[PDB]
Amino acid sequence: ASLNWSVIVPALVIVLATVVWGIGFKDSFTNFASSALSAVVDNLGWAFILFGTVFVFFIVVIAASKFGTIRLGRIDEAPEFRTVSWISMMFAAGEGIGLMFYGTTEPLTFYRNGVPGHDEHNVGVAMSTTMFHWTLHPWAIYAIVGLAIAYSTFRVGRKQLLSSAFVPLIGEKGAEGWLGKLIDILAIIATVFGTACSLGLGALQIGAGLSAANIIEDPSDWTIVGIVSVLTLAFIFSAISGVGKGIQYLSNANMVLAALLAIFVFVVGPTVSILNLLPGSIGNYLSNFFQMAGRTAMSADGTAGEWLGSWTIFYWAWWISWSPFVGMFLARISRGRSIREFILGVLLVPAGVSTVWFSIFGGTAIVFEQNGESIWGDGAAEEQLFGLLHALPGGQIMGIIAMILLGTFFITSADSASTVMGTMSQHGQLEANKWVTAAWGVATAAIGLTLLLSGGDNALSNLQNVTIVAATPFLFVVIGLMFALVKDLSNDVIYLEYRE
Amino acid sequence: ASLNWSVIVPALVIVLATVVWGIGFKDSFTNFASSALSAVVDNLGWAFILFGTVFVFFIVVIAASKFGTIRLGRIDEAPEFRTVSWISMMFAAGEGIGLMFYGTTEPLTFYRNGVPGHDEHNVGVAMSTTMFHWTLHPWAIYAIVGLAIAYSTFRVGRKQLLSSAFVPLIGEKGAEGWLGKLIDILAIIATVFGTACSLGLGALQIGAGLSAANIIEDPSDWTIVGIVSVLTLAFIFSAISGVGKGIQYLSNANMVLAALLAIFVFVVGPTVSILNLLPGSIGNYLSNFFQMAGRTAMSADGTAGEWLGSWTIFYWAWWISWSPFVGMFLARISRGRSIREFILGVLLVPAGVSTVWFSIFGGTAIVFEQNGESIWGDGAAEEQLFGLLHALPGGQIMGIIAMILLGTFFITSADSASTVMGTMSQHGQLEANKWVTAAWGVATAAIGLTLLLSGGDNALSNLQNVTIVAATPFLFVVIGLMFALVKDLSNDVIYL
Amino acid sequence: ASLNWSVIVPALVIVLATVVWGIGFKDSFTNFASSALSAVVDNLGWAFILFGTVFVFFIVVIAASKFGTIRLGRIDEAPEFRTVSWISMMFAAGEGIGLMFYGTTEPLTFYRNGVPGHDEHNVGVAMSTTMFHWTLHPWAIYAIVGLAIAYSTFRVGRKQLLSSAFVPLIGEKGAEGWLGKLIDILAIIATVFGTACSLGLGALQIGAGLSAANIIEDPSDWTIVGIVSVLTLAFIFSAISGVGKGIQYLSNANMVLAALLAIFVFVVGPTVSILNLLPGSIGNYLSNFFQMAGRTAMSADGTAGEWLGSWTIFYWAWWISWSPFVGMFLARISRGRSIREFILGVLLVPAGVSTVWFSIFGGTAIVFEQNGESIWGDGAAEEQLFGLLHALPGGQIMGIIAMILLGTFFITSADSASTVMGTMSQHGQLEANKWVTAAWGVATAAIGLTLLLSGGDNALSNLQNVTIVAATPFLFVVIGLMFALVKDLSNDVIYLE
Ligand SMILES: CCCCCCCCCCCCCCCCCC(=O)O[C@@H](COC(=O)CCCCCCCCCCCCCCC)COP(=O)(O)OC[C@H](O)CO
Ligand SMILES: CCCCCCCCCCCCCCCCCC(=O)O[C@@H](COC(=O)CCCCCCCCCCCCCCC)COP(=O)(O)OC[C@H](O)CO
Ligand SMILES: CCCCCCCCCCCCCCCCCC(=O)O[C@@H](COC(=O)CCCCCCCCCCCCCCC)COP(=O)(O)OC[C@H](O)CO
Ligand SMILES: CCCCCCCCCCCCO[C@@H]1O[C@H](CO)[C@@H](O[C@H]2O[C@H](CO)[C@@H](O)[C@H](O)[C@H]2O)[C@H](O)[C@H]1O
Repeated sequence: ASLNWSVIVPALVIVLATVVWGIGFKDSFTNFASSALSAVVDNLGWAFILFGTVFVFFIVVIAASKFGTIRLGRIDEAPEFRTVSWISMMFAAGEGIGLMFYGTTEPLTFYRNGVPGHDEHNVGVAMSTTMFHWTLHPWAIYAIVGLAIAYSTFRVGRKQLLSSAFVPLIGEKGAEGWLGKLIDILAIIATVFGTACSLGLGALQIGAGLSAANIIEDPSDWTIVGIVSVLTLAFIFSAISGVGKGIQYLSNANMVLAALLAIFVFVVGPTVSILNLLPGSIGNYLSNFFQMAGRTAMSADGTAGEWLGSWTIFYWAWWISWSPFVGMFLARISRGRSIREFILGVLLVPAGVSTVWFSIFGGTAIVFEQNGESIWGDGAAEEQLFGLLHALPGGQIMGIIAMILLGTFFITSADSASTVMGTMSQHGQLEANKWVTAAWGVATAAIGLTLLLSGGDNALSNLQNVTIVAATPFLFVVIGLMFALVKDLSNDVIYLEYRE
Repeated sequence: ASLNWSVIVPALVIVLATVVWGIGFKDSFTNFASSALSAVVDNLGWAFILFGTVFVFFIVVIAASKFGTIRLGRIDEAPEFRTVSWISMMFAAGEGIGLMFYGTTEPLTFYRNGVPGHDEHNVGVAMSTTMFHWTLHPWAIYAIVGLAIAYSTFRVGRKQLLSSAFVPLIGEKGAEGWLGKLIDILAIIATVFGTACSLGLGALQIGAGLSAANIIEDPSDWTIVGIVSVLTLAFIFSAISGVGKGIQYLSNANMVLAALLAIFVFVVGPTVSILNLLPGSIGNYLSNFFQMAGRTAMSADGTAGEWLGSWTIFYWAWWISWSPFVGMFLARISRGRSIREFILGVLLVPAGVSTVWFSIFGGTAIVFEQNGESIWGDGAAEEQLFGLLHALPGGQIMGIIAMILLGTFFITSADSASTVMGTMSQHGQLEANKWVTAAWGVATAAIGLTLLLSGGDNALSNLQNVTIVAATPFLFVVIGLMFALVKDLSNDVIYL
Repeated sequence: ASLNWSVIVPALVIVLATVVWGIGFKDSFTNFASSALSAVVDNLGWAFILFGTVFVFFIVVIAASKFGTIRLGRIDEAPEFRTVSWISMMFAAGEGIGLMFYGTTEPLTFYRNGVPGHDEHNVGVAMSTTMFHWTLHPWAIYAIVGLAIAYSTFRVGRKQLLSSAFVPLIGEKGAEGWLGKLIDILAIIATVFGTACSLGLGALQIGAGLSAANIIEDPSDWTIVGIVSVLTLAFIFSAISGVGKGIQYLSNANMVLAALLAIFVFVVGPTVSILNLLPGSIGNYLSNFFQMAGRTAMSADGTAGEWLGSWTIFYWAWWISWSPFVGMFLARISRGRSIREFILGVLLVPAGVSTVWFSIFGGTAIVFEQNGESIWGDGAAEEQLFGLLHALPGGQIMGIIAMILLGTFFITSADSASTVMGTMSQHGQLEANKWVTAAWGVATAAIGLTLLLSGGDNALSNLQNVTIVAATPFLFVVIGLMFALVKDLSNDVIYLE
């Protein structure tokens, strides 16, 4: 039960500096994030865009190559979980607060405003651009990290860490040396800022959903939502035990409430129009896939840079930062799975759920816009969902259910991430200290709250700007994780049985 | 060997008492078809569009998988036909009447009017859209149904029926039970209306051809009756005379006459422009494939719904209703082949023939539009081919040949389909009774004539409306045929 | 190996006839080239466009098939060049002069004027259209011709000749008869005119560079003669002297000066914008690949014919002319490599260089257009690189390096191609006589000069018209080489490789 204090102190110190900086110096912190956002988006936006699509190609090649047959674990090892059970668990890997936050807003803004290189009121571009940010690019990054940890821990028996995946390139001297520790420090920092963004989005949307109950104010979002969801629920469940019996119950509530919320909009909404957006979004996603993969700051005659920072480069930075958690989560539930089957399940099942989600919620909002009724309202992204729900019969009750669903994603997402952060701080130990897991949840919630407070009126922008800067160092870890992964697969397994 | 009357009577009652009484109540029939068409297109257009493209993906994955090495028959068994006879045998089946009917109009109307999401006068979109409805989506449906029948009756030795292909899902108890009969009844009803649509188009075009040749005035309802009555009688005489040499004489004449017509327009039309369209049709088809596959009733800002019901959803329903006949036809001529070579041949050979055919007739009509000439006339879809032909030297002679070519496709299509329905009503008997074969052909021509007579001015609209309604029940059989086929393929003798 | 006078003469008099016709009768030569260009583009433009993309599919389908594992050489053979070295030699047999000439002009032209079916000021279309003409279509032709030559020479032990690759179709007797001689004659003629075009572009740009550097008042007709005479003489000295140290030293300078030029523009130019165009050009290339593959004279409502004849049908003809040389060059350095390794290396490595090259020079030129500057100037295609350089600090000294780089490309392009021509006029001898190698290089320079002199104010247009006519016969040799390569490879799987 040793603690990697050399990995805790660096990653921890950076968090407190961000929390201290964003509270007493909101102006200075806001300026730096805006300034740093500009430097990263200009000088490295190509790197996010270029390597975003390299990940999709790289993981498809790996699945279709000889490496697909490799089995994550002992040869002829039965998977620990059934296929249907394994499929049902990836839903806990999904981004339930981002899907709820951007379920209506994203396809609606693309429809209302258009995207660079396209005109307004284009349904296919609206749905295809949303599927770009949510289906394959996010889950190619998670597959790469999940595959690297799965192979290292199961097929090679190495420590469950991000640095253990780099043993092929830097060996054990680097993995336990300065470079290995740096890779593990950047993984914790990325997870804190990747998770903090979702917690901040959820707190923002719950605050908008409470408009029916109370008027919104800074303290309502600041203390009430933040402290209540982080304290009464996250700490208590974690402190009581590693498996508090609440996270398993709440993980069920996330599945049940999400399905009921989708079914209510699907049934009570424009059912036929939603079913039209199923093949419409998949077809237009595949048609425009490379047209959006090649959209850079020089697209639209050079005017695409501002849009990309808000939408595409933010999502790429967000996915890159969530990779250490989602990679660890997918690795755990995929022992004994083949590489080809692991990639196919991870790539396609989450893509199918995101497609259906945005068709129901994105399609319903677009249908309203077409008919004249606009749920746009003022335009804030945190109240588009509750505008959509209030526009259907029974919306008041389901609007309350959406608030409860967000609350259970806040606790579930914090507990799932804090568990991985504890593993990285205990030399890859599967069962981590209750206090260590609690502390990482507090820090992540403190970061997500500080981003909201510092931003003020532009709370969402400060949330997005900080995530891009925090995910930049780990973009190069994922790139080097592709080279390490090929060396690992090519070195051990091939020579094991057939070649030698 | 005996007749399955539990399948004939349910199918005959729907064909006889329900539809063929569209001559007694035309106003009532048209309203139902219009109302039923709106219900299907609105509430189930997504299903046709979504699963039309899944068939293409599913069939490509089957060939690319380890299943492609399975032989359709006994292991290490050679194909019965040569790869040249086999490939030329695919030139039977086929639309034939649909290619002549829509050979000129479909690419021309898309050029004149455009398509949802695109502006008019786009040659790439006009030709890519035509290739969408005729090359891969139709022949992925046929390959699935043909592959399921070929696998069940050749490798596994089951009966040659649609229901026998569902034994993996429903078991032998189901295949002989209520569900097995329902699948066979739906297969017959789909084939009757899928073929009745082709016969209706063939009779409409022959009526337009006769007026264009000045033999008759504008064709009336009685003239259409004579065409269908005369052609069906010629079909009966061949069938009831026994095993006749006439049908193969007509099947060969279809190849020569169809090729003679395509060569004439190619050599006499804008050869260079037609040739330019061969890369243009194929390149733009692959460019827009998924853009067209993602076109739904709420594309073009909720404006593609009317267009889809007339053009895309009609074809998908038309192909799904054709699948039982073309599936059985492909199974017979593909014994001993591998799944990979069967799929690739079925997918690509018709894709190349359709691409070349529409380039000669779609391209020639579009070239006239650009130059200043125009074969649109009054906009009727049945008179465009003869407008194209009469616009070229020697057009009068070749216009007659087009009518002759349509007449032979009528008998060839009625007989080829009536043979499959006879097999479905005789527990999979290949050598079906000649009397049952003639009965199914008469009903098909009676249904086609009813759709034309009922529609009146909007004769085409009534053909397309009823076809979409008839094919909707069989859309879910083909969806289930994918699950049945995969289970069957997985549980092969080589591996369980 | 005795000289093949039955092949030299038919290919020589056609070369000699072009020189006399194009020098003493400039007016008649240009009229025939324009008339013949229209006939070829109108009646066979479909064939160039159809089969340009069939080559890409064919070569990809061969690498991914069971043939991908076949080794180019005796079984269990190892390549004599490391993968790093083998990749380095790929840069030789690249255009060099073509990249230098069209590095700035092509992407800038499409951005400013647009392409059929698209509007102006489209960076994605401008960059993808340039990638269409330089990345996969050219190198799918070179991989087909190089693979066919490599397989028949190493795996089968035939002669290092193009007609030897048709033995599966026309038998051993056929390769020695008229049909085999015809393929050899066409292969030489195609190489001479494909090489003359690159040399003609090189002398056209050098004359522009001299004027841009104020060394000379203007590039008169005699100025172009002086450039070609000086550079062709230097090529002769290297071949006659027998000292290969000179050429290998020049070949290294090409990589050093080319990389130096590219890095200078990358660093002093808009670096961030250049980096944006890397994913932007690759992504928009894969998006539009089939839209551009389907572009014919019937596109844009029947208005793309003139554009295609100038841009796409010229490049397809130009690559078909370069095929015999790049085919032999690739085969020589690709011994012991599997089919899959050869196809992947040949397709992807040169595609990577071209994407970077046009992003640096095309992207810099486009960025100047956006900001209000414009290196377009008079619109002359041979002065756009030097307009781009003089717009950057230190571009006057770097303008000289661009000219010296053009000259070294001129010397090595002539020597590299004439070596292949000498080989294929001496029964496939690996090292033919230096005198015969020098004779073919001089003949190549004479046509390049003749096309430039005959064209006059339309020198560039004359080069393209003649290149399209010369490559038309060879378009069918490459088409049939696909049917001969599959037949030859299949006989190996019977051998089981
Ligand atoms: C939740 C909403 C719906 C989601 C829908 C997605 C469903 C995905 C579920 C995937 C399950 C896990 C993946 C299982 C793959 C198995 C890998 C494997 O082992 O190879 C097999 C599978 O290989 C394949 O052929 C892959 C299937 C084709 C995949 C093509 C998918 C195309 C879809 C892309 C659409 C575009 C995506 C858009 C995203 C928005 C080969 O089978 P075999 O019979 O040889 O196996 C051996 C046998 O048992 C003897 O021992
Ligand atoms: C054919 C027009 C229909 C277009 C509509 C359908 C869209 C698909 C078009 C592209 C499909 C290519 C099919 C052939 C290649 C894949 C099949 C394979 O893997 O094995 C091939 C193995 O063959 C090879 O080794 C070479 C591969 C051929 C690669 C494709 C050829 C070109 C296809 C289209 C070119 C597009 C040109 C216009 C540009 C837009 C067998 O094909 P084949 O050689 O029998 O087909 C051609 C026949 O021989 C003609 O004589
Ligand atoms: C910035 C500096 C300026 C200059 C730029 C330099 C550009 C260099 C770019 C380098 C490109 C990499 C290509 C190198 C390939 C050499 C090795 C090779 O031939 O491929 C290997 C193999 O590599 C692979 O496996 C590649 C498989 C994936 C194919 C690549 C897919 C992406 C291609 C995208 C290109 C799209 C077109 C864009 C063109 C503009 C060989 O091994 P093998 O074929 O025996 O392996 C067998 C294996 O089972 C299957 O091949
Ligand atoms: C009007 C234009 C004409 C149409 C356009 C041209 C399209 C040509 C399509 C022909 C494709 C035929 O399909 C081709 O069949 C052969 C055998 O017959 C298959 O053959 C291959 O796979 C099968 C099974 O794995 C094996 O039996 C065989 O040994 C192997 O070579 C190919 O996998 C397939 O590519």
